[PDB]
Order: sequence, then structure tokens, then C-alpha cells
Amino acid sequence: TKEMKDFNQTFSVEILNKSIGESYNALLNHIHLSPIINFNYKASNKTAFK
Amino acid sequence: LRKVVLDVELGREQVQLLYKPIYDSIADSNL
Repeated sequence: TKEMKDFNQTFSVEILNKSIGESYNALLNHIHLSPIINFNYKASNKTAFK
Repeated sequence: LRKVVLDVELGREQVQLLYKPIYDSIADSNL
């Protein structure tokens, strides 16, 4: 609401943009690294601790 | 024939700010 932005001293669109940017970067990491992690690796790829 | 309108004085009255001599104004968007 306009009242929340106008009356609340600490709230601002800057913190909302910060949250958007943080979630966006985390989304990019997830999109570009979860295919690597969630893949069902065959025995050809996998290597034991040894 | 020519159409001419009776230029009469109508419309609602103007309203003035009468409170100003009493109150002490405080102007700040930070309130």
C-alpha cells in the first residue's frame, strides 16, 4: 500500500530490489547447476572414493 | 437565426482556507 511506503521509515523499494536481485542470482545458480546435480549418473561417469 | 446565450453568473462558490491564522503549520514528508 502507498501508506506502508510513505509512513514506514525503513521500508523502501531499494530493499525490494535487493530481494529481487538476490533471488534472481540464486535462481540463476539453481537453473545452471541443478542439471549437473540432479542428473542420474551412470557407472561410466561415477568414480568411487578409493 | 443566430443563437445567443444569456451570459448569466452560475457555478459553485469558491472555498477559501480559513483555518490558517489559527494553526501552526508543520510541513515534513518524513512524519
